[PDB]
Parts: sequence; structure tokens; C-alpha cells
Amino acid sequence: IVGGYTCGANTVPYQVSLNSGYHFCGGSLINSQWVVSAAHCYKSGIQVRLGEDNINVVEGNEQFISASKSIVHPSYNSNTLNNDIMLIKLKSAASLNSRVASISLPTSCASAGTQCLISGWGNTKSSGTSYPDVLKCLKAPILSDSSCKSAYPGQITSNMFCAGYLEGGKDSCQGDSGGPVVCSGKLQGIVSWGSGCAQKNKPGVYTKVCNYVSWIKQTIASN
Ligand SMILES: [Ca+2]
Repeated sequence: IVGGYTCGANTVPYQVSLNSGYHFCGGSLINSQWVVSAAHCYKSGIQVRLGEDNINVVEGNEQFISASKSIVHPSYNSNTLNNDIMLIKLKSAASLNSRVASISLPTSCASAGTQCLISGWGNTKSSGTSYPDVLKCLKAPILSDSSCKSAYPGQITSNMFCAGYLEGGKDSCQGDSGGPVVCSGKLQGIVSWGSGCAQKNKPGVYTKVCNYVSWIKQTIASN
């Protein structure tokens, strides 16, 4: 997250870190057994880390639970990142509590102009590299479809939306991928892609979770 703020420990209790020996992506806990993340975060051998604030210190509220199954969307296209969504099943259910909690799936799609909370342990620099240990947060508005398409001509599908600031300075970034975009208390987006981070005219692009709720509900009813 570039141009964000330190969230505060466990203030984003649905945020997970995906670990394969190291943090590599975020995700969102949607019930005690299942995480939503980006399909481009697929790796074999994932451990889900819940209750994290500093990902490099065991502070006492974590739950570390191996994935048993990962399910990339059936129409995921890794070239365009259309349908950039994955489900991860945990080997055992998380213990839900004040620090480890699920986020609701949406009923309606969020509106242009709505301010959403984006979070993660990704890079904090637009130019260069610095990865934080503690979770970072950013409030960013959803941009109009027209503005999104103008920013990325020929690249935005109806399963994507842009959020952020066209002047630059504030965005998600590498290492935030797969994490949550929460608007009106529901999971509306997944950190997916963007040209660089926090560059002028190149806002973040996010998977439009409201298009996937029926797939998510039938898949978790079946696995
Ligand atoms: Ca920790």
C-alpha cells in the first residue's frame, strides 16, 4: 500500500496473509473455512495466516492454518486477469473471535464514488521498494467505468473496477494482491493489478466481487 497508514493491530480482522515460506499475497476470510483471494496469487503449498499484524513477529493472536484446497475461477485468464479470483479452503476451521472475523459478501455491486478500505503488507513505495511488517490501510474511492477504461484502454472488463486517485500518490501495490477492498462493510473488490503503483493516471484495478457471489456460494456448498 503506497500512501496509506498503519491500520492498527487486528482492526481489519478479515485480512489474511498467504504464506509459502514468506508472505506473498493477501486474502479475505469469508467464513470460518474459506478465504477469497486473487487467482494470480495461486501457489501450491499455501499456509493461511489469520490474526496477523506484524507478519515477522509472532504477537499472540495469530492462527496459522494450512490450505487443503485452492479453486481458481473456471474462467480465469492470467493474460488479461479477467476473473482474477480464487477460493482457498482451510484444513480446519478458524476460531472466530474479535481479531479473526469474516467479511460479508455483497448483495449489490458498489457504486462509483464510494470510499473503500484497501489493506495489505505490499510495497509502500511508488518508485523503489519497501515492505512493511505491519498491516497498512488506504481509503480509496471507486472510479467511474468510463474513467477506468480511459486509464487502461482495451484492458478493462465488466469483472474489473478501478479505485484510487488519478493524481497518483495513493494505491495498492505488489504484495497487496489478493487482499480486500471493503466498501459499506462488504467485500467488493480484490487487489488485482495496475500499471506500477500510485502513478499518475494509472489507478488500481480490482476484481469485481459482486459478479462472483453465485459462484462462491455454489462452490463452498459443494467443497
Ligand atoms: Ca504476527
